[PDB]
Amino acid sequence: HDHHHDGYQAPPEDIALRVKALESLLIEKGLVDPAAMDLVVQTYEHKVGPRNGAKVVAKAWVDPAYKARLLADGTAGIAELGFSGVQGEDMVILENTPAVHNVFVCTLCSCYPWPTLGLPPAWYKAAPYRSRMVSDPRGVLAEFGLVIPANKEIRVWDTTAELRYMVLPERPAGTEAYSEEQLAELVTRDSMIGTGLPTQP
Amino acid sequence: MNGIHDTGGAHGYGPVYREPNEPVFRYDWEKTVMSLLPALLANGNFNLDEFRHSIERMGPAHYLEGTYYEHWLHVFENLLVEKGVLTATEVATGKAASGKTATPVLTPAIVDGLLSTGASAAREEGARARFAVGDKVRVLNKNPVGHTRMPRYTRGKVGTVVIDHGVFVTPDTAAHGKGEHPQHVYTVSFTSVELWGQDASSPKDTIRVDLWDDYLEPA
Ligand SMILES: [Co+3]
Repeated sequence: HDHHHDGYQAPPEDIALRVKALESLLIEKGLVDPAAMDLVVQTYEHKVGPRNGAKVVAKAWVDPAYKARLLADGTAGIAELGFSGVQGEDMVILENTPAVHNVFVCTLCSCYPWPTLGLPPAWYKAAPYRSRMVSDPRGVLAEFGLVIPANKEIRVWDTTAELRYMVLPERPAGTEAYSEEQLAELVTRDSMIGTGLPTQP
Repeated sequence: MNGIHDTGGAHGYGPVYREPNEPVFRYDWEKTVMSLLPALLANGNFNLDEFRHSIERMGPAHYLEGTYYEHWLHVFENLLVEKGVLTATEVATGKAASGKTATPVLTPAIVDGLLSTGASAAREEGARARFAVGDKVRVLNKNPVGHTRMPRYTRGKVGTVVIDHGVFVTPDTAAHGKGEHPQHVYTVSFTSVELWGQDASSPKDTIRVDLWDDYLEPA
């Protein structure tokens, strides 16, 4: 009953040494610059994450003109807030509605919109989620505590190409006149993948 | 490639376990492995299609047992040898053959600009679109041993073009030194019943997949 293939299994005992050995090699040959690599790590550890997508969502909730721009051109839309780049070059925003619930997956690997959500969590990239999301989305969402009404369509989007998807979740009731910042606080990572809903006040 | 990575529709992988408050990096070695990718892509040591297909070719058990960044580590240790950037000896020993014989392309001064810009796979010109939104199309039954982005679960199945995204590089050729052969990519919508049959389906649900023009034929 250990973790085996869910993404959270224990790595090999010697993995850190293996990693160091390769790193020393690549630095010795002059293939990589350690100082630049630290900047990449800092970028994904501290600067890029789901707080970015949350701002995008909050703005769309309060500004119908922005929402329309965002739905017409996802890349240009997220760029209005200064988000862009690697693994988000061609963005498509998926609007949830009373009729449609959107959720995305990469069945073939791990593709995910880094500029607005940061690096994916381990579960998103592992076999259980990837295998089952396209065949039994309701069963998977239920494991997250999310039960979609039987009469609501679920659209699962498989990220098999170089388009990247982000879900624009539905604004919760009870949030009249909330500032963008207060709205943003309700917007979870899960709500932008489609595996959850925004926090209800 | 009909390998273990093509997971859609598979049974037996179990519950979606999720760690509460998961950090971006769970181990320090993951930081190193992750940051290597942009560094090596910047050098032009391999492209992303080649990177994906290197992972696809790792052993099936190795793929299942290894945590995510172990997949990446596999590519660095193997694809760099196949490309002739490193030797198998260098990799095994961890010792370079002959000093700093290269200069890093990814330097501190360009990290931010490079990460903020990325590299779109969109291209200006390519094969003309054969399909329009609303068209019924069938995914061709193909079974290449090399790299492809038509999942096994879609092959032979009938769906509806719902978006034409424009022209993109074709991974099937770009991963194998055969050029970009740019063509249109469409989002295709399949019903649950069409993919999984009457018993395993729900009447409301649909699955959208992004497929290249020549993966398809008129239904
Ligand atoms: Co992927």
